[PDB]
Amino acid sequence: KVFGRCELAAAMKRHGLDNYRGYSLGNWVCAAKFESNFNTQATNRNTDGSTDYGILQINSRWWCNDGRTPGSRNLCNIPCSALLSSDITASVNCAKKIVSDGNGMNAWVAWRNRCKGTDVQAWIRGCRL
Amino acid sequence: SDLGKKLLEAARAGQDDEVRILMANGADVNANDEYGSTPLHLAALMGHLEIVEVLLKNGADVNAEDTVGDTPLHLAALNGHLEIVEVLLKYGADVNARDSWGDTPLHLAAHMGHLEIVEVLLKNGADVNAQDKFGKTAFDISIDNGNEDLAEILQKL
Repeated sequence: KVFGRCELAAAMKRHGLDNYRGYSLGNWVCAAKFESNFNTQATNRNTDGSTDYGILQINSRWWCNDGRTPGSRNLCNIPCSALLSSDITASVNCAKKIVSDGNGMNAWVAWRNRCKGTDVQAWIRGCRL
Repeated sequence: SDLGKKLLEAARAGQDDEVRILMANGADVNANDEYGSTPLHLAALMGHLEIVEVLLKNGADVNAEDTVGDTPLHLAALNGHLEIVEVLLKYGADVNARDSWGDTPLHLAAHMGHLEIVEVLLKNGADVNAQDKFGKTAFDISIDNGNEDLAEILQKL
């Protein structure tokens, strides 16, 4: 599923990301745009044999199990397929495990380089939330 | 190297006077960070109009692409910085540049509902029918987000 911005903002709000570890909602919407272009089915193969899955491009070495990645840790204790659902619940729950404190969104290099410090309020404006 | 790193940091941070001294002292106006950002990308991203102009007057590369193909115009359009959008276009920015995701600046402005920027891009030759990676035009994006005002602009084009 390809979300629109306001549709994704509403879903991320529904799943409790607003102010999660102190990060206002627009941070997560911004991160999703840069990571996946709002596409829940986004996948990216990495040279290290892992793959990034879903709307937040969560990695199969550290976070989810895809059964083909050497050195799997599976810290979210989830099959990576759950991260390709049209329902963002599993991606949100894994993102919540990745972000364990107020610097955890550094888990996304694109968020650090393109969202942090910007007007994240704009990402949730106009959405009738 | 040293000064280029400091220039990138000063441009991102909006440190106009530090940008000025670093340029006077020989910093590379097109220094890259690990993400492939130049100082112009970072000043455009963060809305620092005066730094954008200083960089451009020192020969900044107006169409530099970062590691994901975004140009300074992409970042300024997404972040609602109208005056920066105008100066970048004045200095030769490609109004129809496609990043690696397949977005043009018009797509990015439409996602965010930046009405005035949409109008500037169109006036400067943006392709109103350009489709993103998923076949969406700016109009489709505006309908997606229930943005009546933006839809009204693009519907008649």
